[PDB]
Amino acid sequence: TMAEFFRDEQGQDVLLFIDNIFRFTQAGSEVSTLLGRMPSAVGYQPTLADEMGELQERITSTRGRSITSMQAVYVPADDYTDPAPATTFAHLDATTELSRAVFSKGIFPAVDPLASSSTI
Amino acid sequence: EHWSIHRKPPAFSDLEPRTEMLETGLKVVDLLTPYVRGGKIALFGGAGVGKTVLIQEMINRIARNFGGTSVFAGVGERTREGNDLWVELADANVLKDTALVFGQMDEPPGTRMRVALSALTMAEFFRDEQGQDVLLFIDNIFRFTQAGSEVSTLLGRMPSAVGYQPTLADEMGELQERITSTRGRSITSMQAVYVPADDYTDPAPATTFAHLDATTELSRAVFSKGIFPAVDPLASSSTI
Amino acid sequence: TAGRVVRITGPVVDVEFPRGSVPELFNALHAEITFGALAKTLTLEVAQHLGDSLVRCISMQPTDGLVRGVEVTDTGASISVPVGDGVKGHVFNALGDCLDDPGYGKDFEHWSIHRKPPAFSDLEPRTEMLETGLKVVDLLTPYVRGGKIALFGGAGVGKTVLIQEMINRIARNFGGTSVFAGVGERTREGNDLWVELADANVLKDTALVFGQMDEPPGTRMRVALSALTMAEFFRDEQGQDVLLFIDNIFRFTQAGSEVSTLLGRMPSAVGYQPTLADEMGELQERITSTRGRSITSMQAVYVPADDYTDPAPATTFAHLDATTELSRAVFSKGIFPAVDPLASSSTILDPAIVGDEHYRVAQEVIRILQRYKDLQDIIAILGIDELSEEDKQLVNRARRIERFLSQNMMAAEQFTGQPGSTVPLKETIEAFDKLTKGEFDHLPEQAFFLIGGLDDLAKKAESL
Amino acid sequence: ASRRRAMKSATDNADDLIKALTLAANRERQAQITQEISEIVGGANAL
Amino acid sequence: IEGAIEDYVSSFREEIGTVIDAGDGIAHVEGLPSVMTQELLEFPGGVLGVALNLDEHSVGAVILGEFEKIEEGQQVKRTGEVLSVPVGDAFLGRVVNPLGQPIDGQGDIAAETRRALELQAPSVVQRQSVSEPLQTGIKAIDAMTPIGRGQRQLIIGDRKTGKTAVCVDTILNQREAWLTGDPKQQVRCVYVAIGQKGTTIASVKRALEEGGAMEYTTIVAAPASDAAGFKWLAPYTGSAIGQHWMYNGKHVLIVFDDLSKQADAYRAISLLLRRPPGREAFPGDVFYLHSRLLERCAKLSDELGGGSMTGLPIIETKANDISAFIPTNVISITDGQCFLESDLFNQGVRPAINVGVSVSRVGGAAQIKAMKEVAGSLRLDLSQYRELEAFAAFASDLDAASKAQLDRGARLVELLKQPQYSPLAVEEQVVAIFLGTQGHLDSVPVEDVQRFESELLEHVKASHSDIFDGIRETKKLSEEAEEKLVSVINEFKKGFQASDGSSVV
Amino acid sequence: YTGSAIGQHWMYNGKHVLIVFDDLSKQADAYRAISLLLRRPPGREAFPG
Amino acid sequence: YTGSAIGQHWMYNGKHVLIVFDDLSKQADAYRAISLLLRRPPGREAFPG
Ligand SMILES: Nc1ncnc2c1ncn2[C@@H]1O[C@H](COP(=O)(O)OP(=O)(O)OP(=O)(O)O)[C@@H](O)[C@H]1O
Ligand SMILES: Nc1ncnc2c1ncn2[C@@H]1O[C@H](COP(=O)(O)OP(=O)(O)OP(=O)(O)O)[C@@H](O)[C@H]1O
Ligand SMILES: Nc1ncnc2c1ncn2[C@@H]1O[C@H](COP(=O)(O)OP(=O)(O)O)[C@@H](O)[C@H]1O
Ligand SMILES: [Mg+2]
Ligand SMILES: [Mg+2]
Repeated sequence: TMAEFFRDEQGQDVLLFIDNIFRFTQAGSEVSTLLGRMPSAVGYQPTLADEMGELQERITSTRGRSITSMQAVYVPADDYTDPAPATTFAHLDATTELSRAVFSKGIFPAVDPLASSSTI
Repeated sequence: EHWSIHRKPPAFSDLEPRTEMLETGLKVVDLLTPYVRGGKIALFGGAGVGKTVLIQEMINRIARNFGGTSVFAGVGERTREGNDLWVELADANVLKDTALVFGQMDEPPGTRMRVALSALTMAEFFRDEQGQDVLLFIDNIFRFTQAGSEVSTLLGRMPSAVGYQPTLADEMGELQERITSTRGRSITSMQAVYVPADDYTDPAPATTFAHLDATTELSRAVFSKGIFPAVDPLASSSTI
Repeated sequence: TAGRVVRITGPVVDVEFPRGSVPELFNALHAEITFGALAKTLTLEVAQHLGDSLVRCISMQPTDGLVRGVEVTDTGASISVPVGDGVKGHVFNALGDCLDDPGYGKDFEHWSIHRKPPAFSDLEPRTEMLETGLKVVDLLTPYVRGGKIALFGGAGVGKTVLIQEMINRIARNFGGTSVFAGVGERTREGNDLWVELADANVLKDTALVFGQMDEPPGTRMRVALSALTMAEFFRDEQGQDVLLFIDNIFRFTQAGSEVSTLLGRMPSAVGYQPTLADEMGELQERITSTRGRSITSMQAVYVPADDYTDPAPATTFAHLDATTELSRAVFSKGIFPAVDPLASSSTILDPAIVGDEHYRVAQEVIRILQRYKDLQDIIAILGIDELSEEDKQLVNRARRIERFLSQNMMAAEQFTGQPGSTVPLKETIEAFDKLTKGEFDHLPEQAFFLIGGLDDLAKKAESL
Repeated sequence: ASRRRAMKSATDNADDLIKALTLAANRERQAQITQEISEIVGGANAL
Repeated sequence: IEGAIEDYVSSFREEIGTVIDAGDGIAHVEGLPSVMTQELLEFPGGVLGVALNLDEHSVGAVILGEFEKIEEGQQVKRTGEVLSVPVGDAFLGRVVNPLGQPIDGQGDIAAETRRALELQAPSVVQRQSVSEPLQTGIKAIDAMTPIGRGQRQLIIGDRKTGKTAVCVDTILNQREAWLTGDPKQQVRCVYVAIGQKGTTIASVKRALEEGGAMEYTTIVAAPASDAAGFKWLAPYTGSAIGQHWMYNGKHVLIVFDDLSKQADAYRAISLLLRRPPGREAFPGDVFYLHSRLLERCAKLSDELGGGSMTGLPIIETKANDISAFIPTNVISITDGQCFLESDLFNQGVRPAINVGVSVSRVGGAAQIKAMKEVAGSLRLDLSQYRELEAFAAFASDLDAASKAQLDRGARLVELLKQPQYSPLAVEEQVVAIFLGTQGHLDSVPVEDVQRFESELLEHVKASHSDIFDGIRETKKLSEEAEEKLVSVINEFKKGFQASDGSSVV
Repeated sequence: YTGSAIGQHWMYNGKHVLIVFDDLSKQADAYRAISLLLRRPPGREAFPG
Repeated sequence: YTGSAIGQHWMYNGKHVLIVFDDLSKQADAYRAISLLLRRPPGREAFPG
């Protein structure tokens, strides 16, 4: 909200940084368990796509307003099949990935070249 | 005149095994798994293996040299396949000698529970009265098992481990027994069974095998090699 | 006072009582069956308080012909087991009635099967070293006093004979008596075991308790507790150390999971009871030694599908000290203990407890045997002739030590005629110290089979 | 003479891949069984 | 007011109940004040039912036979007591309903005495040890896993192996024993078929009467066309008739076709009865169920007549899996196994019995002295022979003893093969194994050993009969008999030629 | 469904029509969420039958 | 929790306290059992979220 206030009124390009978005989703699951809603696959919320979509689409660059973002996302238990990154894959344009094996090799910028992708 | 769909299984006291060497022209079936008249032979395989072509070639080769009546029933299949089959049979004069019935997938699952029963009713009416050799051909049997699973799920019955409806083997046995040749009448049944994801640990193919004696199955690796018959000789077997 | 049954679902039985006669958890209830052809009495135990003067219970015996409204009475006490000196002369199940005759009665004393572990303050702060008559186990896999040890094997590997030898050796050397508890044991095997024990003249000082599969899981879950109860009675009443035997633990866990899932609870952790560690701890906390008296236990666990990460084996391994393994290639070699020294270990083997020379000798033996096993490939493919002097001499020393490691037991006289002997640890360690140099490489092969000490073996070898 | 040792060492190294892949398959099948039983029970009790 | 309740309870022409709802093979009945568990209820239309679940205001039921006649408003009638089976001795050579009715075209059977299915098993103080030669008619079976009276043996196998043929041959092997006068060798064998196609049952029965063993056998068949009740209750009927015949001192042998179908029916009825499920959607008590049907068999003591029974349960598994729930439970509940791998039957050996995994608990206690002596521990010999083929598949140079051992192992393996529908007596098998162990056939070409031995045994049966008399009267092999056999085999092998062979000393 | 109906209208008129669906799993996910919200019984990994 | 509280009380004084947690997974299992006995729907691997 405050970022949007800076973008709209001031008419200035804005830098944005957010960290560990995954925890957000996790929180929702917990409260769902308390509301009594029917559980879904792997014990997640009955609905999760809509909230992720509305949170992602809220960030949008207008013709007169350019906004650059960069989000760090967590992966649980070193598994890529979970829905948490699976849904996030559809809302991204420039993506880089890390691996445990490459880090174990020794090089610190453990970025997989075969898995990283871009659209520009 | 009209007959009830539901019937009663024939008496056990009038059962006798049937042995006969009926021969076709194809090498694999002639040598590996010879067929038997009056018995059951089924086909197996996953998606897109080419069994429909095989059954079409089989019916084309056999119906010409046959003087009996044939009844074809399609539990689940695309409209295009049925229309093409109807056109092909119209292209020849054998269409008058047969009877056709089928149901499509777009219909609710309720209509997919009785088409096989209607075909069996027609077959038994022909066999018991006319006393003539008849041909009963079934495209598939997995579809009605699926529709039963979904209708049972909707009925509120507790499912089993795999998700199949309980007492599915009871329905299997009730359906399979209706095809039976007595001491005086002979009937031949052709069917092909679809397996899900080509997984043979699924209890449904295993329980549908128990009603079979002479079987021929298909594999995907030999198809990927380039061979069109795609018949696996190591696992295929007969009883004669 | 009297109570009436409400609903019956298999072995689960629901009962209703008047307001002022609600029982407490883990009590006993008696009922009768009217039908003549299936005349019987039923015993039930209280496990839940559903409320509104309603109690859910589990039948101890198979149910059939039960009629609604039948009156039920309360014992007023938990499960009672008989204790006294007249025990260990016969066999009987968890219910306590002797199978051979109902002659034994309520003359003996009666104790509740439910107890509590001893306090923390009076726990023994220091462990003790338990010595046996077999040299291989003392040298390689030392036994801890009051601990728990596992045994792996099958049929035809001489484990039953070893069990009998241990029973009689502990009976004769240090006194005391040992009780046997069979859970999930086949009836024919139980009868054969009884016949063998009777023919060995050691059945006099052993108490046999059996658990039949045909019984509902209640017996399968209470037989072990009853055996432990009577063992503790003997230990605290006579002052004699006792040895406790358990055939399997896997069936106990299966029975626990069964009785859990029958009560309509929620499954978890690969179809297992959620608090299995609680039952395991309650069972295993009453085996530790205290007050100068020791209670050693022997178990044989079964691994399902050759998996070691399964939760039940993982929980079982949390209370283990030593493991023993048996094979058939060692049997094909032709030695008595039939144990592989390389596949077994002990958690008390430390240089500061068993002496530095013992550890050095053990390391030397393990190294020699490992080198022999590694060079078996070259022995099979090319032989010993191509091997140099060092290789051939180490191979000869290894095979001689392997032949020497066998020791004659006592009951082996049933097929040989020679009773075994017990050797002190000092003599064995000094003999292994002198054999470390392999000075007896000139001895013939037949002379290396042990019968006892070293002087008698030397005399026999000189008598060949 | 140099040729023989290559095949010997090849066998020696080939054993461990068998061991490791068998372990991985065991873990995978155990996980699938436990997850399917968990999900079927979760579906059952909620109604 | 409590006196009013007491008088009302104590007040209780025939008792009548009312059906409230029905569907999917079960129904709900209320109004019955006092009933016993597993009562055999009666329905107005003639169909039968059993009571399994009891409630404060309802009684569960399971309908065995026809189900469509059930509707709301019908009146049930409490009848008799716990259901029983009428057992007798006229059941031989007939096929009966698992309920005890003559489904076959033959006329109605007589009745001797009614026995309730639910009975207590013999205790531990009424059993003896096992020592008796139950033959099998197959060389490898009694050559590796001996079978004795009172011993339960399991046969587990994959798809399409041939277990049915083995069971049929074992059943029909006792013709000579039946021909004997006294009933000491006489055994009354019975067969139980669960969930098999009627044509298969007819073919099996036809094979039985072609063998000529119809006199001393009966069949209890429950085809797939029946409901779950018959599939659940047939094995108990078979066990009841078997134990009744045993109680009089007659030796009987029970064979079960399958147990998976019974477990499936039990799971179906339990889930339809709305009972808590567990692992693999299986009820908790299923394991206990097996313990109630397989633990009946045991050797008896002489004080009770010394009766005997033997059971051969059959288990099928898919894709060569052993770690499944039911196979593990049944393996743990019994002793002795016979693995049937599909690969061995795929080519070569027809019996296709695995060697490195098969084991018998009783072992030598069930072995006749002569063939125990002649056995010579060829198990280890075959084990090392396999371990040596695993090495020397591409070998050109070997040790002389290694080559000789490999050749002997190959000859013995090629000898162990045996076709179907070919039962053999003990004497010819003992002669054959003596021939194999001594190495007299080592010079016979490996491609034609089997047929060769054939002629010899025929010639052995033709020109000589004293050896068989001796081996049947003393059950032991003598030195003079061995010398005569050596001379006979030498003179026979002197004049034999299959394909460019050579006669050697 | 809207796209299909729009296509069918020209289909009945005799004009050739081509249809492309961007994705199909999203529809299944939405239907599953709706069914789970409406207290319908679930199925194989929580999908309606 | 009691260990944490007794640590924090001395933390107020501003001194150095060392704390040992020799076992954690056992507490997780205890909480899992408590939750399941409270009929709360289990999450991944029977552990609540
Ligand atoms: N002899 C052949 N020569 C060439 N193509 C063949 C031959 N046999 C089969 N095919 C090909 O196989 C396909 C036939 O599909 P078919 O309907 O028979 O498969 P199916 O196994 O019944 O699968 P599904 O039920 O999934 O459609 C076609 O692509 C056809 O070209
Ligand atoms: N010794 C043998 N030599 C050659 N063929 C044999 C032999 N024994 C059995 N067979 C053949 O193997 C098959 C065995 O059929 P059978 O019905 O007994 O199978 P099964 O493995 O017991 O399984 P199922 O009960 O499912 O049919 C038959 O085709 C039979 O001819
Ligand atoms: N070291 C040995 N030397 C000779 N015979 C042995 C030895 N160990 C075991 N046996 C024999 O093996 C048989 C089986 O013994 P055991 O394994 O204790 O019983 P089970 O086979 O029932 O487990 C015994 O009869 C015994 O004679
Ligand atoms: Mg096709
Ligand atoms: Mg068969």
